[PDB]
Amino acid sequence: MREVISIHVGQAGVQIGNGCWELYCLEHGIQPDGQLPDAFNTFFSETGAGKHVPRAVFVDLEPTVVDEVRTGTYRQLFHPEQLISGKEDAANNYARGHYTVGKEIIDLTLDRIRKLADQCTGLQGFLIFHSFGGGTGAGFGSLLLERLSVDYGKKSKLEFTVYPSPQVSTAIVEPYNSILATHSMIDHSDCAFMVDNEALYDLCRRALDIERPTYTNLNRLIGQVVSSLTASLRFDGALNVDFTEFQTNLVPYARIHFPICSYAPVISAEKAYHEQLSVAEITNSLFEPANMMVKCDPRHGKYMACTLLYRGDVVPKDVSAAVATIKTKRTIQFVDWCPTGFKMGINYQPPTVVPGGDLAKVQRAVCMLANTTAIAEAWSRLDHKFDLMYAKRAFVHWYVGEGMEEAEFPEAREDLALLEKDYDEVAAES
Amino acid sequence: NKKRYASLSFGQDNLSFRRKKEEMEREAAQLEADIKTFERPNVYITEN
Amino acid sequence: DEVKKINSEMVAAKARTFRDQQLEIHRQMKEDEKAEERSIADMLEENR
Amino acid sequence: VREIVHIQAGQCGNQIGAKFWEVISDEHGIDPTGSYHGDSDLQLERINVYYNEATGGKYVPRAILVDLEPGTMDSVRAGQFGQLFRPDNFVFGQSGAGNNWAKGYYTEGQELCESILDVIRKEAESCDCLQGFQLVHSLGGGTGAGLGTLLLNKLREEYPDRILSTYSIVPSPKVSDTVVEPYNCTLSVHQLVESADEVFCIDNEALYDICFRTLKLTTPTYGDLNHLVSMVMSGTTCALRFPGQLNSDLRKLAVNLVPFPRLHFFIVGFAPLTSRGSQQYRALTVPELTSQLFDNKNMMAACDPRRGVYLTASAHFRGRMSSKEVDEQMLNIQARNTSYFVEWIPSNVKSAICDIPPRGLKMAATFIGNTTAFRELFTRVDSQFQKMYARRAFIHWYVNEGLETVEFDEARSNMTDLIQEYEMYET
Amino acid sequence: VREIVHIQAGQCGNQIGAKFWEVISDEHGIDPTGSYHGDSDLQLERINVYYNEATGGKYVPRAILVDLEPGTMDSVRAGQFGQLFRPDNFVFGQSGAGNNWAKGYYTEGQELCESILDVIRKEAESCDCLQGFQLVHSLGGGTGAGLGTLLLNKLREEYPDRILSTYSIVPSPKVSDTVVEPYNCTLSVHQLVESADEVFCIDNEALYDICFRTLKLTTPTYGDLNHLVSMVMSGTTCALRFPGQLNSDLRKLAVNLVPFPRLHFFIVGFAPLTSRGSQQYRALTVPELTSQLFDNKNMMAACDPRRGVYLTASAHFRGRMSSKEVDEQMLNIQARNTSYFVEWIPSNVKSAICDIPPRGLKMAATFIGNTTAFRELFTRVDSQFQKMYARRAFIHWYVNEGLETVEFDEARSNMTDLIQEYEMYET
Ligand SMILES: Nc1nc2c(ncn2[C@@H]2O[C@H](COP(=O)(O)OP(=O)(O)OP(=O)(O)O)[C@@H](O)[C@H]2O)c(=O)[nH]1
Ligand SMILES: Nc1nc2c(ncn2[C@@H]2O[C@H](COP(=O)(O)OP(=O)(O)O)[C@@H](O)[C@H]2O)c(=O)[nH]1
Ligand SMILES: Nc1nc2c(ncn2[C@@H]2O[C@H](COP(=O)(O)OP(=O)(O)O)[C@@H](O)[C@H]2O)c(=O)[nH]1
Ligand SMILES: [Mg+2]
Repeated sequence: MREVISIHVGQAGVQIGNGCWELYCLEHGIQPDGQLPDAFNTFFSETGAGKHVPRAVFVDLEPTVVDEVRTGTYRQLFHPEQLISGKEDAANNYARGHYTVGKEIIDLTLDRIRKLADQCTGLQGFLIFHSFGGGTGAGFGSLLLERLSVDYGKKSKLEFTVYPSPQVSTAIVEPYNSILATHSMIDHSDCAFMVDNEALYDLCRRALDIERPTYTNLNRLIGQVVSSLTASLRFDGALNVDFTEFQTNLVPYARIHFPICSYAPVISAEKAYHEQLSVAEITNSLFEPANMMVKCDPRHGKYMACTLLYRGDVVPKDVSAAVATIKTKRTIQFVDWCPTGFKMGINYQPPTVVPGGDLAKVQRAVCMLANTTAIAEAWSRLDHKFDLMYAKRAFVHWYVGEGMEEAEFPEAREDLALLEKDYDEVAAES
Repeated sequence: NKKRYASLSFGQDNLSFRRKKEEMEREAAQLEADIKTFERPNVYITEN
Repeated sequence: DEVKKINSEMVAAKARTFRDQQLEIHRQMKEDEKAEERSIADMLEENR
Repeated sequence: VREIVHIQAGQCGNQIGAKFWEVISDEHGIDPTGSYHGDSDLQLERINVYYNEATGGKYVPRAILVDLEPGTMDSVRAGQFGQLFRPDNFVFGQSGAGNNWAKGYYTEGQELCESILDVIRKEAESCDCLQGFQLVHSLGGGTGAGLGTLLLNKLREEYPDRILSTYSIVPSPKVSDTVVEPYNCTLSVHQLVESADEVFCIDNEALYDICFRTLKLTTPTYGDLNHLVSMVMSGTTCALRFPGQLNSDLRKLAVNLVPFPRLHFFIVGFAPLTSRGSQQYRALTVPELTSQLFDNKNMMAACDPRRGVYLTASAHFRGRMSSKEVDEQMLNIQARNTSYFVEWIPSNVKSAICDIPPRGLKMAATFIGNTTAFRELFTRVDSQFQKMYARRAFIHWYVNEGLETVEFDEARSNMTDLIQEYEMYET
Repeated sequence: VREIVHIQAGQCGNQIGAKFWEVISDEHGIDPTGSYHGDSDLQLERINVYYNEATGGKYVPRAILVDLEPGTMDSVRAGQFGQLFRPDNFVFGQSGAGNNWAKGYYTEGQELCESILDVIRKEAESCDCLQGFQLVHSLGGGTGAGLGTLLLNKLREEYPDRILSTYSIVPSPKVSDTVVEPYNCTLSVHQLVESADEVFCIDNEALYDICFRTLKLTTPTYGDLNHLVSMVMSGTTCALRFPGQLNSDLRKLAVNLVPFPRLHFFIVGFAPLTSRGSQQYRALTVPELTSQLFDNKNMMAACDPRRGVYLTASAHFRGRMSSKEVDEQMLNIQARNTSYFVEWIPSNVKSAICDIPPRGLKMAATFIGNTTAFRELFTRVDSQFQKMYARRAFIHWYVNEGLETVEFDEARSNMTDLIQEYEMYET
């Protein structure tokens, strides 16, 4: 009736995917063996006899982590065809994962998604996850998106990627892969969200009470945002929100699609028992810069897009009052040529929590997806970091020998410069 | 038999060692042939 | 009667989350304790 | 998952490899007879990386051992784990080392290489998901310095794609044992620079120094020294054998830590290390490991990094631990001593996490780094090699094997150019 | 959160420091093996101030021990609580003390300081909010007197913000036990004035007077002598470790007691003290403690405050008692003896109350004061030094280590200037 296809690349995608599909099975009520003790059609497929199969494709150039999923508890749920693993990794090289190695496994994965696309009559788009700092996430992802653009035409290719943190970095060649991938999806990606681990590291500590965080906690928080984004089409509500609705409102132009995201309320398991959590409290908490999972201060820039999504005991009267109160905040700036800039949706199903989790049950919740000129802060930082490398040609020899033509390096640099200038021009007033 | 044969050295040549290794090989062949002869499930013999 | 959602929500998993986390602590601090004991065993052997 | 062939050359190489295989067999839990007798299922997930399988429920390492004299090979087989090695893998001639680089390279080298190539090719094509080969040898004597380079040239010729990772015993500039040693190191460096992708240097001076500074062993021998080296041996490949939160193979290290093709000589460090008495007092935290790793005393290379600068660094941590804790420590250690890192490379450090820790230790970590302090190590031998080459005394032992004087001239010119190249990147 | 690092130098420092650690270990309830066996949960509230955690529920103090002779390290190891201290922190030399200031400062000070700095730097990073460093040393011989100044200068260079406080023992005017103490004390004063923010001076003669007068010790020893000093150190830090009606840390004390940067030498005292057979008669109350504290016999410095004038002073009380009673006692003592205090600084005496009293005593108090009576102690050493240095050839022993005779005159010129500054601020 309506379906969404999920694609995960790199180590980041598979553990995020593991964190996601864990929630959906609990949220839809699917046992790990594939049987039951609705919205299933959107995300699962029925093969008779009461067995369900996910519409997910995991792809990696390493065989290591995918095998760990094959040995995990959820091994019986997933089809061996869906989980695809390679032979040797890209070693954090965008050149290696794009031309030399990625071109071997590209055709097999393209065959699989097309095969799975046949069963989805009401397919409306795809969800894609990336590891920008990883070679496989960027090198293979660029080739996959380039092929997907011509294979299916007008299909919503929604993305949720892990942008490099402003300060914390785990790859010395991180700037190179990020900009080259940046040049890639800027033409093909319909709408790609940005998140960074450093902001998630701080949020899970300042707000949530986990003194000593791990990657597992970050994945669960990411999964909650994805679930609330797609929860409108899974359940009844007073105002349903479709993927095309996000695409129409959140972007004012083609090249200005990049949004920032927020989620509220995040709170420890016992701190919620001693708070009110009304509609105003959760709404006002979103706009604080401390809740942004992108380490950029919104006060520097301006807003020209917003979309509210509500999953809770919510009445539309309070939403209008909360929006009106936020409109009067002079600490929040709106561009002149976007007087409303809001669309809100209401869905009755409360968010689902995980046993042994960290998030307290929140009886009513709200999601934020906004586009702002404050994202230009992150673009500039990566540019100077790249120029520090390329001025003395720090690591160029690896890329050239693996198929990269050196002329591509200035092309990605110039493309990023044009995007930054475009963002500044839109931010200007007339 | 085979364990002792593993406890031999390379490049060495002495009539004492060479005899030991030669007899070691010949004894191993005899015991293997005896085992193969006795490997049958049915054995008809006339004991002395 | 929204409060029905309020009370049916609050009670079950958050209170159970307390006991599960309380049980998780009870596992963990003796989990490290037995990690310590096996380390102490590794001292006495390596000392010898 | 990805298999690697291990190669050992020389008297030093065979004994170090013997201890190396003891450590690997212990961690996987392989009985000396070759039967698995471990206690966890994780051990058999990827044991095919270093071991082969026979049709008897037995395992045989992919180890090739080479020597010119049979004395070392019999000693290796006599060891506790001697039976674990395949009998045919022991390749050896019937001639002494001679302690001469030229004699081993030309006379004995051309004789042995043909047979070793067939043996290596047997192990090379025994598996398909092949990673690069691993070599351990010494640069002081004749067999290791000469034959190891000759085999490395053949390995590069046959398999250009695979990674030729080598570990070298640098001649101890103040403690070494060979009179003609500067000649051997001078000649061997030229072959090693152009062929080996990765080179790690170990000095016996550092091993003794670290042992007396930290471990406080009363009667050290080569067995303890080999064990300390073996710890880095096992930590390098750990991500390949076991799961982790951020995998990192050898190719990841080579791409990140090598800015230019000729700059690949690296220094290695290990933590934690404690005297057998003091470990009642330590806390076993990531800051504890970071303090030991970045300390210059724990470095098993006779060079002080504070005299030079860093331009690439990396560290691998073993155990169930926080990503955030490692991120904080590296960010703070990078910001606190900013003077030692060049400006034009932001984020000079690399991180990786492997889930399974070594035996007995809840937390362990290994540091592989690069610095311009290598200029001191090669200057020591270069200044001495000049002293020999001025009077040309011992050259006659190398001419008698057919070696021309131009080999000395080209070799020293190569090292001088390498030192100059490291000098320019100071700025 | 407000951790404290402890440093012990030389013979006198190590013996006092061992008693210092013994008392605090008993106060918190740490068994000699290093495992907690106490009775009250309040003891573990803030044990991080003085104690580090080792895995296995074992606590290790932040103790750094320095001496030039190993014989002192033999004694602390053989002590009852020797196993508690970290074995690696025991840093020592392999030469005699020398009984010379110049020998310790120049010859062996340079060799030892680098290792001591690294060891201290280890404990410096194991604390979030290290408030300051604490030093216990003597000014008599030259091992603690000479090396302690060098370490204190280096620490100030590394950590300018942290509050450096030292507990120093001065040469007694009559029970001096070295022919050349005045030279050592005069040189050390120059570094002490400019480096340490807070200095507490304790003289052996006053300690003998206190023990023979009040405690009635037939055969007093150093252990009995050091017990009182250990109590004084324990009382000062009690605010950080336990709750109180009015918390007062060291930086509070420095602001109140120091009117001008150079006037920071203080005199300390302890109450209550009673002979072991006279405790039955004493109905100990808050006024009774105040009478003991301000009595001149209980002062551990051989300088009568009555002869001089009082600058700002502070008193710290331990136990449960009325705030009104304590406040009234200081107002009475401040107004009753106005001749002793300078008129232009009202509210001369500061208060502070901590809830938890020490073991066995229902309540206790500690007194710290600043006054011009220190000029007598400086007068004694100046007069002796003047008659010493008149025979200018006796300096030759310090000349051998590189000390030029002009250093003695400059040090005395600075010390005389300190005396003159104390004279002007009398009125
Ligand atoms: N938040 C979060 N980030 C992750 C997780 N796993 C991986 N990442 C990100 O992924 C980056 C490393 O790249 P990989 O995960 O190995 O992805 P890749 O493209 O396969 O990289 P290569 O192995 O070099 O090919 C890290 O910098 C992380 O930011 C995770 O579980 N949680
Ligand atoms: N750490 C360590 N060093 C060794 C060992 N065996 C030998 N060495 C040192 O390594 C050097 C080996 O010389 P080598 O080049 O192998 O002699 P070659 O046979 O002519 O090649 C000697 O100088 C030894 O001091 C060992 O087991 N451990
Ligand atoms: N109160 C006290 N004084 C001591 C103790 N041990 C030594 N002293 C005194 O310290 C003075 C000088 O000691 P010395 O060894 O020269 O210390 P140094 O200055 O570091 O060399 C001597 O006069 C001793 O009387 C002790 O345990 N307690
Ligand atoms: Mg990866």
